Amino acid sequence: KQSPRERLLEAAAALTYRDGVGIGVEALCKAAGVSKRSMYQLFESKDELLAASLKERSAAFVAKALPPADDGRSPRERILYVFERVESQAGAPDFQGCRYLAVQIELKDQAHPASRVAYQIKADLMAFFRSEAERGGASDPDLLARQLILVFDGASARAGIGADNLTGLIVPTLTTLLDAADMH
Amino acid sequence: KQSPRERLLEAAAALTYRDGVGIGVEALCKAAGVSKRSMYQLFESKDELLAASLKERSAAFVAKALPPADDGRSPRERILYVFERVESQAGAPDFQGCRYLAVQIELKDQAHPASRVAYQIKADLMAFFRSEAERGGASDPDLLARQLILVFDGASARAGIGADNLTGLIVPTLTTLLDAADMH
Repeated sequence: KQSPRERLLEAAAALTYRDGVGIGVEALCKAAGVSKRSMYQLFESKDELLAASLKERSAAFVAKALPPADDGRSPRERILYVFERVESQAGAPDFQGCRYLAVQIELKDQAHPASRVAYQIKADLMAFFRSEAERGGASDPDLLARQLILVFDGASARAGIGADNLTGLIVPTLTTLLDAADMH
Repeated sequence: KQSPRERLLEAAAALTYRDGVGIGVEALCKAAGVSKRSMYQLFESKDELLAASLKERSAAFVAKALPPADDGRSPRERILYVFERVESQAGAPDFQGCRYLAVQIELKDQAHPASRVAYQIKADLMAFFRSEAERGGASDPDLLARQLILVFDGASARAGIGADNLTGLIVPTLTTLLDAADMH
């Protein structure tokens, strides 16, 4: 009870993240249990399949990466929540970094449709940091937002490649940046 | 004048950085002007070729990315130097991020010989920060080193994919981390 279209979207999301964006049409179709013809009937190309898979699964990612809207948390607490999640995921054996940052680095083409979806998803994360920074009174909300997303990408990248498990690193870094921004 | 082996190393460095680690043997050999036979007489595999290109070219990268031996600069100044270089390259048209981080993210295999070489190169950069942190009287040099390399990676990755040009972002971020470490 899962459509060919959903099977393709799931395999694209799973395999590109675990094995890289370069996985081929044959492997993708074999994983999904559909023919090449069926893939082309549903999508313009593998590039668009990947773009759709990132786009149509991002709402559920966002709902888990960010604290809920009605949570009673202060701006600082909400920002920390986001980072606590990264640090928790850094402990998972199958963690290979930020899905979105990885796609953009691997494709090396800002005009690629999947790269554009990934770029937008990550711009929205930055907008979240910007909104919390302003709500918490940061002296320069734009600067703090750029810092937070830089640390998010740095932390995700390094944990994803096994360079740093982030233990004892995230909280002190965020505290330092938040305090420096005069965050209530 | 350039030997087939050196032509291969050069093609590997240029093509993988611009087009991704997935570029094929044919493309590599065409760019190097060498035959497949020559490539395989010289290297066991394209994986080993890439590891060799990264390793043998690193000393020249290091000579440029780091301040020189006896420059009379303070610890803080030497750390700022490293990040000034990244901000400058962030403005360069062909800039695609940190070569070493990219390899590791793209391969999704920490045991891959090129990933291992890239990891070591980046551990050496972290050792540089660690040494300057300690020489600068940092409260916790390990912590600061992990922080600096995290920011290096975040800054390089975001600049590399065109998400942030780093203008007005690096100096204040560094200043904040270095002040927080009690760097004299």
